[PDB]
Amino acid sequence: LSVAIIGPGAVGTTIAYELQQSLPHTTLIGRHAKTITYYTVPHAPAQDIVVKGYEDVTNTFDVIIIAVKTHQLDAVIPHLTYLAHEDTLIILAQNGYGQLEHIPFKNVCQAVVYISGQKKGDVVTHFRDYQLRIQDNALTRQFRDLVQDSQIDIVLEANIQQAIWYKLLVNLGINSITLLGRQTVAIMHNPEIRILCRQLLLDGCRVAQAEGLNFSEQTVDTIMTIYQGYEVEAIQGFIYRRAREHNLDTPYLDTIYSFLRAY
Amino acid sequence: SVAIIGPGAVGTTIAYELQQSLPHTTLIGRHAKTITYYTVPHAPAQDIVVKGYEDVTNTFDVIIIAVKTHQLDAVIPHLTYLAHEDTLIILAQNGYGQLEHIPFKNVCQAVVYISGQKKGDVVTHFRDYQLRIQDNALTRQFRDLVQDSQIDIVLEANIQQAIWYKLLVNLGINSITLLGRQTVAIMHNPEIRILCRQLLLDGCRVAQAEGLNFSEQTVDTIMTIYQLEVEAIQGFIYRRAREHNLDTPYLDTIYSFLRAYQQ
Ligand SMILES: NC(=O)c1ccc[n+]([C@@H]2O[C@H](COP(=O)([O-])OP(=O)(O)OC[C@H]3O[C@@H](n4cnc5c(N)ncnc54)[C@H](OP(=O)(O)O)[C@@H]3O)[C@@H](O)[C@H]2O)c1
Ligand SMILES: NC(=O)c1ccc[n+]([C@@H]2O[C@H](COP(=O)([O-])OP(=O)(O)OC[C@H]3O[C@@H](n4cnc5c(N)ncnc54)[C@H](OP(=O)(O)O)[C@@H]3O)[C@@H](O)[C@H]2O)c1
Repeated sequence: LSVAIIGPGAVGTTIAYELQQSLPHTTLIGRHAKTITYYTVPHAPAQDIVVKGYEDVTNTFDVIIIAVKTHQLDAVIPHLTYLAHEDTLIILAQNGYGQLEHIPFKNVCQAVVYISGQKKGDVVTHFRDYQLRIQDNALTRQFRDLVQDSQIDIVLEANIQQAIWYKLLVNLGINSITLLGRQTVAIMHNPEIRILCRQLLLDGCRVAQAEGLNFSEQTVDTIMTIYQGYEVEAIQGFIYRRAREHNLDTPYLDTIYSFLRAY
Repeated sequence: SVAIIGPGAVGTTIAYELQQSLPHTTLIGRHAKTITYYTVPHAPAQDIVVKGYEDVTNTFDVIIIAVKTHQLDAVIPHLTYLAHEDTLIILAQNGYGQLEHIPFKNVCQAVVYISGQKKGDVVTHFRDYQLRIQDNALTRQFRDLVQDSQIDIVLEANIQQAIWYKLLVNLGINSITLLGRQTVAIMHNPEIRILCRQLLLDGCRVAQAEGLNFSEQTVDTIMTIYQLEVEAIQGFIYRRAREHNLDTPYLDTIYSFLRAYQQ
């Protein structure tokens, strides 16, 4: 079984490297043929990862992992014509709820990525975690069985909706405040901010209820507790659009999204 | 004040949900340690601390014992330090006939509908948060106390109904798979299902002798639902069968093997 990983980024390289250690035919595809300096962890022996451009690949793949930014997806899709066949499993290694409908293939699955890493130039440094949460089906089980030996942790989900939406809420809270406030997590020291955070979470959590998921105020409590231990259109934009889809009243979400739209 | 003894699957689950509303709820075990709790599988992990008997210094108004039936006697001597004379003790166990072992005024058997498992120091809750208790002044007071938690307290007019119903449910499926040393997959044999019915009719005959309205329809529902603590479940029913001088051939045959295993 052949595997391709579109997107030579922090997530893409980390996945591509770990799969090449199990199934070496795993191909990392980018826009240009380049070489990426990769660290499995900080202070690890530097490794060169082969990145082959679209023009270099001549074969179709059974499993394609798209790990580009959510606003970069539309640029990747046209290349799926020659990169994929009819029954190719397409996995979106992206944040938020990706544009699943934009991809004209039968087997398209949204993945919840929990892989922390950064890219500076062509030097990718991985920090921790190798987890990918995907919807449980026959092909995602086959892909799970294939990456048995790799430390890539594939978590098959009965309903990936709950996994997707939970991370949506997590990013909704702390990342919106840190971005708009232009500070670290220490901005949560302000009592007014913490109130906003819960209200912001409750807004998104209210949208999650409308989508049919079992998220209550206790979900907010657990997420707020997580914050004590430390792509807008696809994240906040998605929660916002579904808030209008159900004609909901989410003022805190509306305000955050209004400023994030203004960059 | 509420204290839960036994940091297992049930004990931790009750502890977690009550601590959300009643922060001073104390989870008590043999020794101090940390339990890794999951509200549901694949949910974010949450730590919950446990105090040992040596660490607990005060008495509690309400105590919830959530240990195995065969582990109750080891808990009993500690109750003279963790409780006062007016303390309500709730026995969150399966089976029956163990309320007499607890030397206190307010002892109530709880029909526990809280599913989950404990692997090492990791508790994974599955579904439901229901406790069924006999209705009285103290339980009514306990129900309103935990009204803000999602612990479902169902106050029954006559708890003997729910206790024995759960007894029969345990009697039918456990006994066969336990004696046959196989999974639920053993129920595919026509002889086994017929036997499973006859075993239930035996237990139903014991329940009828105890003054319950159980009939051939009660068995039919359990057979439809179908589509160690043995001394407190099969052992209890067998004991009461002798008390009423009943002829329960299927119950005797099963229990004699289960009893022998334990020796
Ligand atoms: N810690 C994390 O980074 C983290 C954690 C959890 C989830 N995620 C999510 O996972 C996804 C991966 O993000 P990331 O951190 O890998 O971002 P990143 O490091 O910037 O990855 C983007 C990479 O894709 C390449 N690329 C861009 N457009 C392309 C195209 N049309 N065709 C082929 N390759 C293209 C870029 O190459 P150039 O360098 O030439 O632009 C860049 O190397 C993100 O959506 C993120 O939200 C990330
Ligand atoms: N799905 C379910 O779990 C489920 C569903 C319905 C009903 N029930 C009923 O609920 C009851 C609770 O079972 P469970 O699932 O919680 O089993 P469990 O997970 O094994 O709980 C037993 C816990 O009690 C602790 N313990 C044992 N002896 C003790 C002592 N002397 N002092 C203090 N703590 C002690 C044990 O800790 P260590 O082992 O670490 O010492 C263990 O963690 C059972 O009788 C069961 O029939 C269970």
